[PDB]
Amino acid sequence: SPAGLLTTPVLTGVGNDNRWNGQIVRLQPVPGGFSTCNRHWNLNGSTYGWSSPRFADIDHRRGSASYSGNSSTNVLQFWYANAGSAIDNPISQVAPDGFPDMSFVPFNSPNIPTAGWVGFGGIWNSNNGAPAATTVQAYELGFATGAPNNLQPTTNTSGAQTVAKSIYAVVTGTNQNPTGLFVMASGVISTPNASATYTPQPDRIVTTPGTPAAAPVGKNTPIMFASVVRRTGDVNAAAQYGTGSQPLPVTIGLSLNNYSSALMPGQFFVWQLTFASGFMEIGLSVDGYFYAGTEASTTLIDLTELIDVRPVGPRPSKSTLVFNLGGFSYV
Amino acid sequence: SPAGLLTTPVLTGVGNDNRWNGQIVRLQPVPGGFSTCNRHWNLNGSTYGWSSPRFADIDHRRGSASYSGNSSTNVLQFWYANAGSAIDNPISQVAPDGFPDMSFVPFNSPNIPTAGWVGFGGIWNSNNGAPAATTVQAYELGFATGAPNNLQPTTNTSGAQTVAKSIYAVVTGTNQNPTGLFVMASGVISTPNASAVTYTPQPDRIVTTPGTPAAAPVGKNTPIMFASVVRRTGTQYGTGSQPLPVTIGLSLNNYSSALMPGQFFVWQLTFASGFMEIGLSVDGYFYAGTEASTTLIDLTELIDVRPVGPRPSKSTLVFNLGFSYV
Repeated sequence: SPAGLLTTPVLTGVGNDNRWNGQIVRLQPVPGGFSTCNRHWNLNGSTYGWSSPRFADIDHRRGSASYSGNSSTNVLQFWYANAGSAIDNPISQVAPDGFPDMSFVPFNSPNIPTAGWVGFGGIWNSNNGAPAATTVQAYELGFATGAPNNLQPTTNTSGAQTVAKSIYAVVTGTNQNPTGLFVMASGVISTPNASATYTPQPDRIVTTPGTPAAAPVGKNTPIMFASVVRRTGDVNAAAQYGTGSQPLPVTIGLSLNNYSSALMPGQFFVWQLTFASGFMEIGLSVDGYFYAGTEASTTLIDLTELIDVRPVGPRPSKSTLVFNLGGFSYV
Repeated sequence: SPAGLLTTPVLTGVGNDNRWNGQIVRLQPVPGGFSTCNRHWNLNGSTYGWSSPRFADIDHRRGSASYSGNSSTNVLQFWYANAGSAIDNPISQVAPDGFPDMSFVPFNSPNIPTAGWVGFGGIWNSNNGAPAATTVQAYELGFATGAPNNLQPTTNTSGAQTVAKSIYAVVTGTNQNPTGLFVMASGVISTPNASAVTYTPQPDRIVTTPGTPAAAPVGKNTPIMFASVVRRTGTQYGTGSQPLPVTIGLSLNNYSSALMPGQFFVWQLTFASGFMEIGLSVDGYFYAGTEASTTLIDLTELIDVRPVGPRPSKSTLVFNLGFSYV
């Protein structure tokens, strides 16, 4: 049984989302529907993605480094490799383990990309003991086509390129080819302007061709888990949610065991979330997507008042998940 | 039952160690014994540590940054805070969530510290929408005393300082107080030419609170660490007290009823050739019946894990083990 997968701590600070590695604080309904495969597991113990269920490092040993500058000094470093070139990755060759499943957002100095996934790391050659010191910086990472000359964002893995561009200047850029990329897997959100939205929007998510999509069933609507993720802006400048398909502990549990016997298609495994006032049910589909009986609502659900989580059991997907939330109570 | 906590995938691919977030490939016995509290959970659903059961970004906003040297550029950036100053951390104020439980290894440019814990990040001022860009670099993070003038390693939290120093030069150093440290939780091992450390951290390098329970031999049973392959800068192994999935499971539920002190929950690990028993204490430490042997057990040929149930800690855990395709 998958009942163990979700317990109160998972939604009360133990749990981090599977995309940004930020602490989960809210549930975000997605009536429009969405698709996710990276670091996302199904009840069949499988992923259509390219990443293990952890946030370690993103490494690719065979990429091409370039920069566009009149001068070598103070340029934005660029690196890219073709999707499907990550031969060192056991899970999939589409991209290096932990590479973010978001479409690349193109930008030029002195601007920073809106709603970009950003990580810390740099250019590292396989033959070298250390990364090129001059290149270590915050980098936006994304999927794109047309690198390096005509970058375009893409949400389809096939024919894509895995690209990285520093959002802040590196003291000296490099043109080395081939050369490696090393970036930490836990990301921050780059925004020039204070937005309030959530990232990524469904249109930004990159998936493989076979990836199953999440769509509303009756009054039940797919949800993403909203996390607190640090935001990075204009340098030298005085100073919101990140969303993931699954809580990481759930993702890890699904990876560990095959749950085919427990659930059948047309069924959701259900848990009840109890708040100081009221309660709601959320359901997990066979494809690993979570649902709430929120219908058309896009309002974020605050987890601050969450008191308890307990299993309900397998239930028909067609049956409306309970949504009975009444402010704030000390109870 | 805690039987569910350990399954074959945890030790054969999926499992990542709780210290480095590397992929677990082996079991390393520690005859001398050791202690660990950070990102370590017991069967009472508790930690003596300062970290959540995940690799949370290391964020401390009230630290002091400075650098030492001839000029403001190509200098090693330094940041420090007193242990017990992590007020924003709900778990403990000892250190920021995800700060490594390793004693700081002092070093001078152009050298990289031997067996240092290294993470990527930079100085970030709270009033600023971005980090000080000149400072993003790889940093050694550790517990020390004497900051910033006379750094010395320490394995005790009391009177300690949580410290960071870049192992490679920063474009331009910064002097600010207070200012934040922002470093990713997953770490890389710093290895200098020569030195040749077999695995890190060694027991004498681990930082713990005064209240942390020690892991010591019980009969022929010896406490073990989980060995993982960790990216290195400068075959070297990174070790953690627990597989993270186990740490997460322990955090999720209270297993106090399940086991009694002086008892181990036991599983049998079946290998292509031979088998062995592994036990988990109430303190959350893992044991093998290796006695004084220090052989790295290769989990590559592990084929199955099955629960045995509670057994007295004193009773010997069975140990019955070239290269085989099979």
